[PDB]
Amino acid sequence: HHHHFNLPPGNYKKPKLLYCSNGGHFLRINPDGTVDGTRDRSDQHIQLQLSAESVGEVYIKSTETGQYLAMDTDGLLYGSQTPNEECLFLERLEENHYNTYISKKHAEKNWFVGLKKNGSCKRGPRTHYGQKAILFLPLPV
Repeated sequence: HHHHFNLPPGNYKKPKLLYCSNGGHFLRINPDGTVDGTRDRSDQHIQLQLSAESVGEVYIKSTETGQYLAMDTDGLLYGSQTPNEECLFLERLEENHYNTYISKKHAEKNWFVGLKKNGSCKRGPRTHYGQKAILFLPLPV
């Protein structure tokens, strides 16, 4: 293991909005496969269904389009039509409150899912423990 194992509470029974405490944006997987953030709660591409593959390992899927959140070899988030190794994330509790998502494939490099204050996603190498960009709160839809 390259990381701790404090897990967040809550389950995967229903879809969620992944709210980023940094700028207040909700993670969005666009129909064209791009990933960013939006403050518009009415957006139809921010409803995400998480599922557990192994304890603490999850897929994050758009309920609207079926795409899986994934992080590519250069650290960019994208929407994948099919589940692959780039789609698995280590879901952990952070600062005794938030959920963080580390790329399983790049776990040794500490690459996280993160949103900047302007709504753009962070590239894996630019994320790290301690940032506000990596902190999320799963809100009901």
